Amino acid sequence: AHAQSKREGRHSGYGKRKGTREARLPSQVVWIRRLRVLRRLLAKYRDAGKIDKHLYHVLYKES
Amino acid sequence: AQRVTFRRRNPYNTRSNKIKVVKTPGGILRAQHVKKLATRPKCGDCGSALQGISTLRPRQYATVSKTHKTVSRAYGGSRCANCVKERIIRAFLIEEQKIVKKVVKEQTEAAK
Amino acid sequence: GRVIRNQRKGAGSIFTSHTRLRQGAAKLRTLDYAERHGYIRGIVKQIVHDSGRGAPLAKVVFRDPYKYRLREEIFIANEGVHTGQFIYAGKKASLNVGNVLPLGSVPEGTIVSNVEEKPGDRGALARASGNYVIIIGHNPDENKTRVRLPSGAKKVISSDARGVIGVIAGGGRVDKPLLKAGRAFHKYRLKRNSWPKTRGVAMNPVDHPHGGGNHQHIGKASTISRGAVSGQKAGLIAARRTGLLRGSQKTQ
Amino acid sequence: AKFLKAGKVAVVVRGRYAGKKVVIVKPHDEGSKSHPFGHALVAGIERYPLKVTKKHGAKKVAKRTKIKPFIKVVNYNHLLPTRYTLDVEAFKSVVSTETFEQPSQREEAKKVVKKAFEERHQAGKNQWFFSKLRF
Amino acid sequence: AREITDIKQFLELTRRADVKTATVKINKKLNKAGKPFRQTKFKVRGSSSLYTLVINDAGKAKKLIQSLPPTLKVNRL
Amino acid sequence: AKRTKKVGITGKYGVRYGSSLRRQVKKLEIQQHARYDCSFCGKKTVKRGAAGIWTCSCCKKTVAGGAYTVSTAAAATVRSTIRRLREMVEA
RNA sequence: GAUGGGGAAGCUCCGUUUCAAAGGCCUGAUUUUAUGCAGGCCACCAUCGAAAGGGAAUCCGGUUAAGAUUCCGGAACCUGGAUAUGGAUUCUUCACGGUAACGUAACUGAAUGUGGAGACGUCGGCGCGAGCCCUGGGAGGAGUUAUCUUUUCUUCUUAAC
RNA sequence: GCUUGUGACGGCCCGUGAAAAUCCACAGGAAGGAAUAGUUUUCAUGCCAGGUCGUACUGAUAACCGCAGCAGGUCUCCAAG
RNA sequence: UCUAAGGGUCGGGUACGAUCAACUUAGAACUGGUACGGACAAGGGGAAUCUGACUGUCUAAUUAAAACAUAGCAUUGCGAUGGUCAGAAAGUGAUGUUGACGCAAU
Ligand SMILES: [Mg+2]
Ligand SMILES: [Mg+2]
Ligand SMILES: [Mg+2]
Ligand SMILES: [Mg+2]
Ligand SMILES: [Mg+2]
Ligand SMILES: [Mg+2]
Ligand SMILES: [Mg+2]
Ligand SMILES: [Mg+2]
Ligand SMILES: [Mg+2]
Ligand SMILES: [Mg+2]
Ligand SMILES: [Mg+2]
Ligand SMILES: [Mg+2]
Ligand SMILES: [Mg+2]
Ligand SMILES: [Mg+2]
Ligand SMILES: [Mg+2]
Ligand SMILES: [Mg+2]
Ligand SMILES: [Mg+2]
Ligand SMILES: [Mg+2]
Ligand SMILES: [Mg+2]
Ligand SMILES: [Mg+2]
Ligand SMILES: [Mg+2]
Ligand SMILES: [Mg+2]
Ligand SMILES: [Mg+2]
Ligand SMILES: [Mg+2]
Ligand SMILES: [Mg+2]
Ligand SMILES: [Mg+2]
Ligand SMILES: [Mg+2]
Ligand SMILES: [Mg+2]
Ligand SMILES: [Mg+2]
Ligand SMILES: [Mg+2]
Ligand SMILES: [Mg+2]
Ligand SMILES: [Mg+2]
Ligand SMILES: [Mg+2]
Ligand SMILES: [Mg+2]
Ligand SMILES: [Mg+2]
Ligand SMILES: [Mg+2]
Ligand SMILES: [Mg+2]
Ligand SMILES: [Mg+2]
Ligand SMILES: [Mg+2]
Ligand SMILES: [Mg+2]
Ligand SMILES: [Mg+2]
Ligand SMILES: [Mg+2]
Ligand SMILES: [Mg+2]
Ligand SMILES: [Mg+2]
Ligand SMILES: [Mg+2]
Ligand SMILES: [Mg+2]
Ligand SMILES: [Mg+2]
Ligand SMILES: [Mg+2]
Ligand SMILES: [Mg+2]
Ligand SMILES: [Mg+2]
Ligand SMILES: [Mg+2]
Ligand SMILES: [Mg+2]
Ligand SMILES: [Mg+2]
Ligand SMILES: [Mg+2]
Ligand SMILES: [Mg+2]
Ligand SMILES: [Zn+2]
Repeated sequence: AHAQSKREGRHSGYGKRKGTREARLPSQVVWIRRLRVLRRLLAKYRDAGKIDKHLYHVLYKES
Repeated sequence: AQRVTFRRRNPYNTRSNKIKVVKTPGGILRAQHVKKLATRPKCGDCGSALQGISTLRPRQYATVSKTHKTVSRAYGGSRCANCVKERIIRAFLIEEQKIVKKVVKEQTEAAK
Repeated sequence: GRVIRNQRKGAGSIFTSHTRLRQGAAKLRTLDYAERHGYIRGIVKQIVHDSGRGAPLAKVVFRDPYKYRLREEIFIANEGVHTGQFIYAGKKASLNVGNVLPLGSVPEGTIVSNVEEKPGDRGALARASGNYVIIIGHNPDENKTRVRLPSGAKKVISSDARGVIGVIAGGGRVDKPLLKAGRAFHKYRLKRNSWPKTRGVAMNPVDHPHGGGNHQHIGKASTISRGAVSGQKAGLIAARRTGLLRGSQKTQ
Repeated sequence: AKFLKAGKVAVVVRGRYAGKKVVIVKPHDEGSKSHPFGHALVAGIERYPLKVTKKHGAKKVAKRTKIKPFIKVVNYNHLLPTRYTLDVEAFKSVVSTETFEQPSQREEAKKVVKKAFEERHQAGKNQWFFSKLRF
Repeated sequence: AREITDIKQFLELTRRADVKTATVKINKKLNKAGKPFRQTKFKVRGSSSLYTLVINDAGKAKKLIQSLPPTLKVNRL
Repeated sequence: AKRTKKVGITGKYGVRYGSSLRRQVKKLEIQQHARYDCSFCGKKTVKRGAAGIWTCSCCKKTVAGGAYTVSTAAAATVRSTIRRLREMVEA
């Protein structure tokens, strides 16, 4: 039941919080999530041809 | 729950005393000791792990057919093929050039 | 009084070398037929680090003129020598970095490493990370050659004494501040048990001719005599001058 | 010249027959659905005649001089074109595309080639071609 | 330590000089997704390893069992 | 976003040992960690590994060199002094 | 830490391949006969020193008042020794196939040489495994039921080879 | 996710992080080998044998060391919500 | 008690659809005797003088310090028939698998 309200976003206020934001969820983790996604959207648009390879190669380094 | 004990008398975490956990048909967990891992044999020329060759701890190679200990071509399971290609070409050339050295100085000994 | 520290180092108990990780002792080829009538070829098969040693060794293998087999020698690698490099060793050998030639057969000014005091002693002078010797002289009658060592000291030895062309690798190692006790610690950890160092002046008099007193002081001249006796020689043994070497150095 | 031609000798440089010397007997200079690359059909020597000596007598010389041959389709990119060259006329027709595929035909092909290589060797023709390349 | 399928290769095990005992097992088992069927394994003890041959179809298994050597000492079920 | 004004790699030592020593170390670390050109195959792919030992990433050649840099001032001015003197004895 | 040795009045001290005439192997030679001599190597030069280093090979189930990777049950694997049958191989004698990386059920190989394995620091993030953790359906068993909860708890396992 | 294993990488060094037994491979080609029948046990299957000593239990606020069933000391593995 | 943002998986001729599974983060209402890291867990801060640079080290069982060490600095000895040191001696020994970018001594 608790876990339900948890995943219902409850009991997660500033006052139910004892580890630093970093420690709760690594900034780095967020990044790797984020980046790997951009990285591989790029890949499929390339694989499709929705995007060309040159524009892809810019966006990659741009991402 | 359900922890596990070492199955042998040695009680420490030495390389030769790794443990793996396992569910028996009894429905319980049990330690099981785990031999150190084999390493791939290496080319004596360059040094890469050489392919084709089965990878065993060294005495396990005594009970395995000779085909797990070689690839076909000369210097079978001993050098790395690209490493043998190198040999052959060099062999040929050096042996060729050797001739170019003889006949040239044989000309020197007549033209001096 | 107590036997002092420098007297104890002698019986080599906790004081002997740390040996264990060592590559082997660095030596020139034995002075055989080949090396003194002609030259013989090897390949540096590997240049390699020797624990507690400044400069890299060079594993260099040769054919055995008398038995079908290989014999591997261990060289101190001169700078610029590389794996695969062919290495020539002998009287009638040519003058390139890495080769090993009898000090006789090299023109004055030549620069060589690992040079033999006597011929065939397989290399004694100039082996440390950076050092070398330079031929300054050549006297055919009683065939000697004169070199200047790294110390500055000039010495005359026989022309047949061998040396290797070039300077030893890993130079400039001593330019870098150790920075901390640890780097030093780890340094001596692969040499010998000489670190760290208590000052005699912080010991009690049992311990040292510098020990004791109500303030820390040497209390008598610290320049000890040559003829001093064991347990006496601590401080500046045989010193003939002392103090900040004002002035240029170099050996005129 | 388009030098990978009619009787050019070469050293196989990859595969089971690596280091062995051959004779190019027919070049497909380009093409083959089957073999989509520049490649040659070669007769070669697999088990060289082992050195012979004055001590060697009678039927031992007989043995020592036996050759085991082979025949290969092989990529140009796997030969070392040699300066040397050896005649191929006695087994022009033996070694062919048709020869390869159907083992039964390969086997016969070798039989000929073997006789050819073994006559050749006595009367010391082409001696290089029977001197195993050491490496 | 061994599974087998070539139904002839098997028939030679049963007539291998060293092969003294056999044993036949029968399992209730379900097919495809709907109904079930009667599985039968043919176990043969060699000196070094125990070969077993799963004949799924009951039909095949019936005459297979008559085939079994009249001197072979089979453990039924 | 330039991360520091001047300590550079030497930033690991924080305040310790004092500016001077740190500078001196900073120079030779920039020396010793940096990637060099291979004389043999020409890719900048030679990194150090233990003082004096310089090895090429691809192509695997390994040259004995200086403790913190590859070619040491002297070694090369020796190399030239050997160039010179050798050439006296074919001439 | 013995040994030829070298010190020491001596108990003993030094040295460990050291300034030494330092040993044993493969097979032929035997067909008086069992092992003399016939080749050729091989010159390594004691030995002790690890129940955490290296290292040939076993697992599950059951069992005892008290033993169990040790018994019993079943299924394995290693080392030595013997060896026959089947297969493979050969009239092109010592295999074939793939362009190649390489394949394989095999597929002769003394001296000698060489290569590998044994065999190797530490910390960091990332990737995958396993056991554990969490959880849906279902098939059982248990608990709570004034009231409430298609509920709470629990079994649903798979060894070496 | 947790523990642990493991990989491909990356940082570090004036530190670059044992040895030997043992196993296999290759280079070599001494030799020895068939057609009226040879070669082959590094393929499969088959036969026999595997000695000696240790093995119980405690491993600690009572089985060890501290005069003792001493609040001390004494090296480790497994680890649920 | 709501709101918004952050993902996976598939077919597309040579713009989107369809579902599957995750606690993070920000904001917005309501609400209570103004309470809420509610127990547990968890830094007192500042301005100076003396003093040792730092981290490390020691008087087990009255001294942990400003003492020892240290990196840095400087001096000394030494080319091996050698420096320093060991041993009653010696075909003895440490440094030394060493060589002045070294070893030894302050
Ligand atoms: Mg970050
Ligand atoms: Mg993704
Ligand atoms: Mg790019
Ligand atoms: Mg136990
Ligand atoms: Mg560890
Ligand atoms: Mg293979
Ligand atoms: Mg394989
Ligand atoms: Mg061969
Ligand atoms: Mg005294
Ligand atoms: Mg020692
Ligand atoms: Mg110390
Ligand atoms: Mg001090
Ligand atoms: Mg000092
Ligand atoms: Mg100092
Ligand atoms: Mg004091
Ligand atoms: Mg005194
Ligand atoms: Mg005095
Ligand atoms: Mg005093
Ligand atoms: Mg003072
Ligand atoms: Mg003794
Ligand atoms: Mg022992
Ligand atoms: Mg042991
Ligand atoms: Mg052990
Ligand atoms: Mg049990
Ligand atoms: Mg009993
Ligand atoms: Mg018990
Ligand atoms: Mg049993
Ligand atoms: Mg059994
Ligand atoms: Mg056996
Ligand atoms: Mg076959
Ligand atoms: Mg070996
Ligand atoms: Mg190795
Ligand atoms: Mg180890
Ligand atoms: Mg459970
Ligand atoms: Mg096992
Ligand atoms: Mg742990
Ligand atoms: Mg490394
Ligand atoms: Mg191997
Ligand atoms: Mg002979
Ligand atoms: Mg077998
Ligand atoms: Mg016995
Ligand atoms: Mg027990
Ligand atoms: Mg108790
Ligand atoms: Mg007691
Ligand atoms: Mg107690
Ligand atoms: Mg959403
Ligand atoms: Mg969606
Ligand atoms: Mg302090
Ligand atoms: Mg402190
Ligand atoms: Mg005290
Ligand atoms: Mg006291
Ligand atoms: Mg304190
Ligand atoms: Mg106190
Ligand atoms: Mg100062
Ligand atoms: Mg004497
Ligand atoms: Zn390169």
